[PDB]
Amino acid sequence: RPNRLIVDEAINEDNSVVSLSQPKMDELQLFRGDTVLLKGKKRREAVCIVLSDDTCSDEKIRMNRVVRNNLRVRLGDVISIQPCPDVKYGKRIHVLPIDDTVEGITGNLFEVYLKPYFLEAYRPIRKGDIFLVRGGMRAVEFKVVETDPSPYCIVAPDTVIHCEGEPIKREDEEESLNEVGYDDIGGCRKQLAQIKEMVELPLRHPALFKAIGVKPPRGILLYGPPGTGKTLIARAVANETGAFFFLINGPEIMSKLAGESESNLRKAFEEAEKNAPAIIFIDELDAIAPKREKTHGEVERRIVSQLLTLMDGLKQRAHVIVMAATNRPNSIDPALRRFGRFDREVDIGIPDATGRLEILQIHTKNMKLADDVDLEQVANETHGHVGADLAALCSEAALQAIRKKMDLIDLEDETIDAEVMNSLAVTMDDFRWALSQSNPSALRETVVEVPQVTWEDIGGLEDVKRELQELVQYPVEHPDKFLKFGMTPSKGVLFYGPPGCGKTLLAKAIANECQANFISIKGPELLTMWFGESEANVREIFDKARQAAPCVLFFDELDSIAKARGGNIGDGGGAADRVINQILTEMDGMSTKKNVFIIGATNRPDIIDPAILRPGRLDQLIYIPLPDEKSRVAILKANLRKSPVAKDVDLEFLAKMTNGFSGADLTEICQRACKLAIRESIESEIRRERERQTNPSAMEVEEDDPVPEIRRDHFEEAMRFARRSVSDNDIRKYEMFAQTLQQSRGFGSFRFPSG
Amino acid sequence: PELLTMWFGESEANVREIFDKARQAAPCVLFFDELDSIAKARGGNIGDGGGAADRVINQILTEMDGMSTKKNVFIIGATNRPDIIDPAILRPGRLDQLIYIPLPDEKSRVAILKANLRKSPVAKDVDLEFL
Ligand SMILES: Nc1ncnc2c1ncn2[C@@H]1O[C@H](COP(=O)(O)OP(=O)(O)O)[C@@H](O)[C@H]1O
Ligand SMILES: Nc1ncnc2c1ncn2[C@@H]1O[C@H](COP(=O)(O)OP(=O)(O)O)[C@@H](O)[C@H]1O
Repeated sequence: RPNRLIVDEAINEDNSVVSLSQPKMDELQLFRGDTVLLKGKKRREAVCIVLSDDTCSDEKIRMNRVVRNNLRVRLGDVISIQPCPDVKYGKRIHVLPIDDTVEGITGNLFEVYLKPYFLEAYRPIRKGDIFLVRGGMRAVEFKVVETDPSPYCIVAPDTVIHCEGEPIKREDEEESLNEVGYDDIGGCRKQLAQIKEMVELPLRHPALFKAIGVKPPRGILLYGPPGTGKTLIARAVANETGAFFFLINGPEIMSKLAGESESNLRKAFEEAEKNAPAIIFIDELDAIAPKREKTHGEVERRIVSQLLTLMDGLKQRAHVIVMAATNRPNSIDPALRRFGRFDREVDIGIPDATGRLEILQIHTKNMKLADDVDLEQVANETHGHVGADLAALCSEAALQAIRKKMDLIDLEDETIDAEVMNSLAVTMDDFRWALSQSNPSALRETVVEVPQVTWEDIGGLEDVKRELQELVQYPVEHPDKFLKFGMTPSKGVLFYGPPGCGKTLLAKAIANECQANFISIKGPELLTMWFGESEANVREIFDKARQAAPCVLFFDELDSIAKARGGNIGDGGGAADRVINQILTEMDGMSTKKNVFIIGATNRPDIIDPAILRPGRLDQLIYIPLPDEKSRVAILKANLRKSPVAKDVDLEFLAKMTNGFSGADLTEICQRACKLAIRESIESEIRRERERQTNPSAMEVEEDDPVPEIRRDHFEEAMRFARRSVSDNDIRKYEMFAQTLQQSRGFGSFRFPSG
Repeated sequence: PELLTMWFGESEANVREIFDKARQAAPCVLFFDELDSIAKARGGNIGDGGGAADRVINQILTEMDGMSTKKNVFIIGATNRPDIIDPAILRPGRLDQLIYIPLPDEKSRVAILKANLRKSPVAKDVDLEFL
């Protein structure tokens, strides 16, 4: 039967769209905009409008949430689709709002909600369905109770709409909305895919795999900083697959007077095991099963042992699945990782860059943003925030917007009419004000992300690009030839050269091109884990790097310890041995199959430990020279993209004139150019202001006080105070080391001996 | 690296269980690599691991002298800087015989080139004598 299709998550959020692949339209002779009739479970029915979309597969149908609840089906089931061309324009429509959606509106719902939603839409509806309308601050659902003709009709301008009456009370099998689905999660695509991979099958079809016989998972650990939304993920999964989500809180089991805590745990487990595909969620696991030495009393030991024995006693059952949420995966008791207990660990990292954009677009759904709002700019500016912080920021912005216009009713016991409340355009000013007075929470957290620097930010280093390409991209692209030819791929690369230049940009660019996460460790951190402890930090950072493969670990300023202990200070050498031994050991213990590179940059190469430069460790050495002439003009071109231009002075002339400079110096010069431009513009504005205060209305209209374009004179002023950052002696020393390492490589070719 | 790590504290335990594990799983050939690293890290601008150095060497020596000939446990130590090793090691009963490994020459070079020449893709290739 080539008519049925399996439902799937959609992208278009309109209430009357479906996404079919073009071969399906070719097979079923389906046009665009036709009316199709959809049959599903429970003998429910609805109509929709076909839209073209190539992303979905041929056997797969994409559809939104309102129609999915209309059909009383969940994702992964089957529906029947057909053309339905006999529908004609309706005559009259009777709609009635739901009781638990309009609490406190008391206004003309027809002019507020129905009129824009039904405008020039031609949305076909069927009697008995429910559709959701976005509005001022809330969402209102209407259940169409009567239409002419029945059951099918199409919206036309000359149709009768009745929106008066006692709101209908909620149904039972309606699958109440406002419950979190898959659209309420953003910035967690990969981890959500991983969770859905191993939980969908044992929950949707429970008997089939058991008949086959496999070991289904019996525990999933979700660990991450608080506020990232782990409970949201668990609740969304439970409400989507179909289960009996039974949360048990952390402190609630500790507040009970001793004896009945174990009784509560036992009752919870025995209740959850009977309701069939159940999903228990132990929130705040570390509160009841902490590290062993933390516990002092005896009730904690009894509670922990009770939990462990219940977990071991869970044998198959009705496919009950337990998930526990913790803060960091080293605080729980180590005994809760044996096989059979919690064994699969899935992390939920802090959203970065784009993820903040999706979170903000999810939260700023109901509110009517003004056209000047740039959500992308706010997302780019704000970092160190988690989901809860963004929600609080949006709420504070809404309240700031609503307070300055408190002349609305302030007296009427009946709540505000939707009319004025729909005339609130939250602007950029409110968002900036709310952002100003808000303290973040993440802050000091290691950031794992994809850097956005392209291979155009740098201009020179043409052959170093080739070397890095060979070292990095090929092993993950064509492993077959490497494994056949016999070589083990290189695991480390060490950079060395004059300070500044472009090491960090090279690392970020290669991480971007290879499309893998980037983790940076600075010298200050190395010394921080050099004056006190030395072991914990290295273990945790390497574990984090390994778990997020692929990634490009970076060790900036590896020579800092050698510089520090090379002076009068001679006591921290033991910790230096500690740090170097940790780095050596957890490079030696890394399996070559895992794709985790290591890159280190040193200003002074000679004084570093020669034990590192051994096979199986950082081996390849790449020399990074000082850019000269032709590279420098590209450096300037890359730097001065900014926003203004320099159409007057020639870049090539200053490239020729400034030979022997590092990139940092050129960026400094370009920055002082902007500083001079800002000074001149601001002093011009001040002069213009005072010349109005001398004579009121001196100029009715203003002019272009110095145009945002960096002139030549600013360039000369900024260039007059120029610096030669590096002296020649370091250049000779680096060249001497280069020729010394090259002198071991000396030989006078061949003649094809013994052909 | 592990030997250098076990200076700072844990200078008794780790040696104890490694020797115990070597003894219980007899026969075995215990291997100590980079034995000169002790005094190599000892010498420098720090001079603070010297107590750690002597304690590690002394647990090694005490456990070595406690061996019994009944168990076939063989100890081999390797180093590349012999002039710096503590002389107390070189006594009868402890590590005594000294064997010098010279650089490969002629037939040794051919043999190692052949040994490294297994691979899957060697094709038919050419002579290795001249290399
Ligand atoms: N896509 C999202 N990602 C992360 N957090 C979100 C997202 N959408 C909403 N949130 C916020 O997460 C909060 C719930 O998370 P919470 O249960 O506190 O996690 P935890 O309890 O682990 O800190 C909600 O109040 C919501 O504002
Ligand atoms: N295309 C480029 N070539 C060389 N240097 C550049 C280029 N673009 C920017 N720079 C400058 O080079 C500097 C790199 O120095 P930095 O990353 O701080 O330390 P490191 O010495 O480890 O690279 C940056 O501050 C940046 O301003």
